[PDB]
Amino acid sequence: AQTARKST
Amino acid sequence: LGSMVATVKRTIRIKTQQHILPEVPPVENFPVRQWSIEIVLLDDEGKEIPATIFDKVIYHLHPTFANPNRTFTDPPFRIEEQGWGGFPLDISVFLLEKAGERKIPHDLNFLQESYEVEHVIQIPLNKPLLTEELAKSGST
Repeated sequence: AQTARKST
Repeated sequence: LGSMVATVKRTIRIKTQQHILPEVPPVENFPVRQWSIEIVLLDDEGKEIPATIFDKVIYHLHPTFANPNRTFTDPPFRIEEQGWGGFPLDISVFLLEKAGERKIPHDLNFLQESYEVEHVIQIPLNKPLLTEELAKSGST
């Protein structure tokens, strides 16, 4: 996953 | 305040939903999810109404997406995509009658199955057709 995030 | 005096404020609500697609192989053990974003306007009572004050919305997606700038012209400007990671994004909303672009900061994330975020934007009162449309959602 719920906290899965991509780098910007 | 100067020129900013000749505006009204409206609240728009960004609505996001997402769910895992099990038929899609995880990327590095991260599930791929289908997600959607739509935009509605709120009236003076807080009721959702079509955001007809925009003639265009452009979602500026993470550059890991093919052609990440996605244009929609009809309310509720619903975009649907697939992905494995959340990300901050800018949503450009273009007011009727070339009254101006507003960039609305959104965060696309997987913390809830669905979540809503409200943003206040300032809208000018010098374009007759936009001013008429604004009357639908509150005082002008």
